[PDB]
Amino acid sequence: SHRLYVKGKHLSYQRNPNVSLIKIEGVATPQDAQFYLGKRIAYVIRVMWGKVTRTHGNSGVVRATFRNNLPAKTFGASVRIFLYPSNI
Amino acid sequence: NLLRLGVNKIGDIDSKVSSKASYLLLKLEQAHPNMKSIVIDAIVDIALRPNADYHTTYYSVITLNQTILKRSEDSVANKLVKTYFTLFEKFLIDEKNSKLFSALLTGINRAFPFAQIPASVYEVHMETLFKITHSSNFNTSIQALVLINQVTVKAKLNS
Amino acid sequence: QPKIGYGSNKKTKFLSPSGHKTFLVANVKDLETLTMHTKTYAAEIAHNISAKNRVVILARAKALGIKVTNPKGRLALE
Amino acid sequence: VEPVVVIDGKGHLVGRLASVVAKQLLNGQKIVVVRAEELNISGEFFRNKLKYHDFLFRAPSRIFYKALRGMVSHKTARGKAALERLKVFEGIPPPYDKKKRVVVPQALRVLRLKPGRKYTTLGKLSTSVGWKYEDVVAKLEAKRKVSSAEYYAKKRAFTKKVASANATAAESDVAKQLAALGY
RNA sequence: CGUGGAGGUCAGUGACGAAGCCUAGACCGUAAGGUCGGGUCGAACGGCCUCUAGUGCAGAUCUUGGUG
RNA sequence: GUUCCUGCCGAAGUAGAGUUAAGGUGCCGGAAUACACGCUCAUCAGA
RNA sequence: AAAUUGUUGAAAGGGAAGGGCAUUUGAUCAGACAUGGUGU
Ligand SMILES: [Mg+2]
Ligand SMILES: [Mg+2]
Ligand SMILES: [Mg+2]
Ligand SMILES: [Mg+2]
Ligand SMILES: [Mg+2]
Ligand SMILES: [Mg+2]
Repeated sequence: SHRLYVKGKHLSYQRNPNVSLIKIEGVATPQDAQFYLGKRIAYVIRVMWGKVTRTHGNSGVVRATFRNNLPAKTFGASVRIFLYPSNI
Repeated sequence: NLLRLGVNKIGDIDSKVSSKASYLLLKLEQAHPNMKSIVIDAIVDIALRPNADYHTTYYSVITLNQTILKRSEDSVANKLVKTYFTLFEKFLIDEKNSKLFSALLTGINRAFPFAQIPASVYEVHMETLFKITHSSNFNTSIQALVLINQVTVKAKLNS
Repeated sequence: QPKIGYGSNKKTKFLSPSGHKTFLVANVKDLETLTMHTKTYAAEIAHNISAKNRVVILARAKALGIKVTNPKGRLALE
Repeated sequence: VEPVVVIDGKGHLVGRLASVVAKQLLNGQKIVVVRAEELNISGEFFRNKLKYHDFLFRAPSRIFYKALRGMVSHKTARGKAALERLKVFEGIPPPYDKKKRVVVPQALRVLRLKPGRKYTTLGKLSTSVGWKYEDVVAKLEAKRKVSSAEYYAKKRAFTKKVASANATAAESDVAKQLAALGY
């Protein structure tokens, strides 16, 4: 294995196509999600890059902003969240 | 009564309704071959009416043409050939006429096999068939020539 | 729904994506009014100009170094 | 957490199970439903009967499919995709008969419906509305239960073997030294 | 913003194609719209300053022709 | 009957970020199928 | 002259023609730094 990231699901838009809601595995609380803020998101061949902005709700869903908005057909699509830029 | 209503809608004002009725009648014949004679009789009952109207008889002749015949249905074929000739004499006695004659010739060509009619019946119309061969619509002349060839072969005329 | 809040910024208003304000031109004399304002303005030949005049306007515009918004119009299609 | 999740239909409510499954499908998870004939609905038998009628597909699986499609925006591209992700079956057809099947606690009738409140079994409703296959499925289910009893005996033997193996690993040193040191 | 009327003006535009109409094309304006390209059109007309007229729809009684 | 588009004054606006009222947190739909009490399932249950 | 009707020809389709959505496979078009200077 060579995985240095966690593959997460893209849920939906903020309801605003600019903001996207990302569900990340093993994150039940906003406190757990606070770690992932600022990390780079990559939807994968072509790749679109973005970043995690802030938490969303009590379930651990987070907000995300990409350089170009997702096409809205990727709700439930697999998305990667890397560890850099690390704050630890 | 259901068949009466359905075949009555052949003479509907709207061409779409007439086409739908013709399609459904042909489907009904295929589903139940045994009612083919009854359906043909019902269609004949409208096409030969004094107030038939060109639309109704035209679609009825189309429906009769698109019927299927088997080598044991001589009575049905003998019905159809006589019906076509009666209609042909009815309307002969132009562009609208050309299409109806095209369809009637198609029907007579379709039913001339399977039809055990004396050759003398066709001989009455033979000259008339030649009158079609020089007609304005060549599509009628093709079928007229087909009928002429079939009658000449079976009757063994000089040709 | 249209309303004033949608109004565009003045510095960017009336600007093509090339960055040149479009100015209608009828003849060579009107072209020459845009001699130095090549950065700010680009010429646009009028619809009613004949083909013989358009080539002259294009030649003079190239000499002056003024961008034409619609060249190859009525000399080529689309 | 798995590529595919097999959910048993027994003892579940159509609305809650359908909502949960629809939510999972919209997130991309693939789910297949089996043994939907024995699904449950709250209320009395007549009321569900007339509800399915004033709708009037007779099979229980199709009723569940309608209930789930009511959640998803099927007319959109996304809703259609969620719908092909789904699978529904009456009884367990192959190959899922050889795979263990999870339970959704949120839709369980035992945990949700209060004792002494009338409910309705979807199989009886489907048979009453004109689904003439409840009989064949029952015999297949009985055969499946016999096979499952055999599998349970095999699993008990496997658990005994696992206990013996765990005992064997206990008298090895390296694990004991590792646990004391860390982890 | 758009529609005509008149005066003045652009040494305006025009068979190397004027006016009119269309244009799920490009640019501009928040918008009414404007400019260009193309199509259509086939002989003249437009821009601009002034004064003067002057912006698109709804529905009813029904009427007429025509078709059942 | 209505009265091209935009703006303005007045009885009795556009975009980004954050906060918040009214509301809401089963899914469509963004939010706890969270907690804690008292109740009620009625042939008029109750939205 | 419109509006309307009929014959003939071409094409698509199915009992209606018909659309929207998804996937599939393809075909075809546009896609600068003409980067200012120095060095062997
Ligand atoms: Mg033009
Ligand atoms: Mg004037
Ligand atoms: Mg126009
Ligand atoms: Mg714009
Ligand atoms: Mg604001
Ligand atoms: Mg063909």
